[PDB]
Amino acid sequence: KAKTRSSRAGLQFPVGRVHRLLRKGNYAERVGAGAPVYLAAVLEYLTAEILELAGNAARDNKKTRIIPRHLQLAVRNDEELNKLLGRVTIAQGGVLPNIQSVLLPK
Amino acid sequence: LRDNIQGITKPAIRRLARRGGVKRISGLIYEETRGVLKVFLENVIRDAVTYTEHAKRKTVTAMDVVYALKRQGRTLYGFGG
Amino acid sequence: RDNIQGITKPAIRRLARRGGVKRISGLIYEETRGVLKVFLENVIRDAVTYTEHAKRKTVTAMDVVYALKRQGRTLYGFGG
Amino acid sequence: GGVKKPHRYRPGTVALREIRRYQKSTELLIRKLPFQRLVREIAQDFKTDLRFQSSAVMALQEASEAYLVALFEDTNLAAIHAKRVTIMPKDIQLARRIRGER
Amino acid sequence: ARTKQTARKSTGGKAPRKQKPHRYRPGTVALREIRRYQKSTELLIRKLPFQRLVREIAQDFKTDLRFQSSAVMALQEASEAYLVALFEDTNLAAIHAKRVTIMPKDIQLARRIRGER
Amino acid sequence: KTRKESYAIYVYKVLKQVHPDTGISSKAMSIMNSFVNDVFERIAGEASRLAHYNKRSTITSREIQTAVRLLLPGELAKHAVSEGTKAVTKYTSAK
Amino acid sequence: NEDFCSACNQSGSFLC
Ligand SMILES: [Zn+2]
Repeated sequence: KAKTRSSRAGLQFPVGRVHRLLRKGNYAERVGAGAPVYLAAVLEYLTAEILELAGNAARDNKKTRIIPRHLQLAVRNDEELNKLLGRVTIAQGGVLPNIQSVLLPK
Repeated sequence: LRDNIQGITKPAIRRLARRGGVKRISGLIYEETRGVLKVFLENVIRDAVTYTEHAKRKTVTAMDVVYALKRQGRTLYGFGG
Repeated sequence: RDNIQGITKPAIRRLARRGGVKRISGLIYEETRGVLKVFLENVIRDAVTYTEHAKRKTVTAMDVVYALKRQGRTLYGFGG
Repeated sequence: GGVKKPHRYRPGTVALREIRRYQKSTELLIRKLPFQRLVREIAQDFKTDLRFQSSAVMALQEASEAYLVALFEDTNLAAIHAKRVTIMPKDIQLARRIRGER
Repeated sequence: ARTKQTARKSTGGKAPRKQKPHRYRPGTVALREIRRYQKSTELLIRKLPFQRLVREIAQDFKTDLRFQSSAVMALQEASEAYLVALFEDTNLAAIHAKRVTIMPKDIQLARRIRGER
Repeated sequence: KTRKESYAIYVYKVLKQVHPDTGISSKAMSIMNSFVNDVFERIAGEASRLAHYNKRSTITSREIQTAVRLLLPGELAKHAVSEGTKAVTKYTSAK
Repeated sequence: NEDFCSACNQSGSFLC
């Protein structure tokens, strides 16, 4: 009976693949055991906050499935992602529904 | 094919700018926004054809496209990492 | 704190003068000091984070240009 | 006596209405075939007779739209900067200048 | 009846207690000194105030942080470089709106379009 | 060979952990896969850099932290450090 | 309301 490293770490992201990536990535001469565990831990978090904000967007747009418009609303409404990923354009996102105040009718 | 830059009807440039939230459009914009494109696509396509021929490939790959966008600071998502 | 007003109004004019600016509003100075501090805490947050990585308790010009490197800008003659 | 007048939305009403409609659309604007050709003529002097994958064009167009729309909000800001609602060629020249590519 | 206290002193007398000359036109000298601060190479923020700035502003991130002498000089230079680029961008966004004088709103737009607001 | 390698089922399971009622389309899922790949490369690269600056030779969990705190903006950071530290704590507790 | 008296131009407790 062989258990996975993710269940040892209590994560759903896999330590094995990301260790195989960190190694083939040649980031350093030796990679330790805890570095892929910590790496998978942070990636699942940032995959989660983004997915939970996308789920809030889907609820507000009253949809039962995530569409990249929900992803765009998730990344653009959060200002912290807006300088994490304001460098980033995503597929089929559109823009925020913003109108400058001087363009409004009097 | 030649001078297909006109293929983007002003109707389109405006739809984009409309997407941008502007109200009025000047008349001599259309040559210039299109210009922001001829120069932008030429350097993008230069980086893309550089990766194309360097990777022994004779087909320009969408991979090579998002790869070149990753380099120049105008990266794109949804087409592989 | 006390040194944020230490970046004086003629000095801001000297930066503007080095910057080719002829006329300067009176409200430039304090919010320009604010733009300076937001830039400073960003750069020194990166530089100090590099510093306690090294098991160190002083920051170095090397760590500064290193933070600048992360932020994107590079400085010469200060190490690196 | 009473002569008719047509029902015409006023200058700006139709504008802002299609603004709200287009800022909810994610669909690409520049049409596909017109754009695809935009590329095949640019990729001539670099090298002749290229082939392109069935994704590269889509990636390069939607990418161009993203670049152009992002240029267009700060173009709008530059037009509002001079207390105007009309954008001008100087606005995007300044935009590209301050991004650092003019 | 609204009242307020300003003396801020419960008792008075706290001190006595046991506990023909040439004038260049408005604008004339400025271009002479644009050139002076441009041909010059010194650092335009006084080192002692800026040193004290970096000390007072770095203390909140990490306690007892020492700076190499060259480290603050790299900061001094980087900040002046940052501000002269931002002020060229300022002068450009100011000359845009049919103006010579700048106003903060120039530089909030200059920062907004560069993508840090 | 034929095998192409991506974070499909993993992001699906963490989605079910967050929302066990919500779907996904394939191209949004490619958005997620390219996004986690990109943030992985940023965090791993910075780490590699930190190490080479400190004359070290190995990517300790420490570097990934100095990194996560160096790259991700603050709000995401402290929470990422918290979850990564409790994750590696769980890893060493379960050996 | 000001921080000085309008009659004697001195600080103190004021009726506003
Ligand atoms: Zn009185």
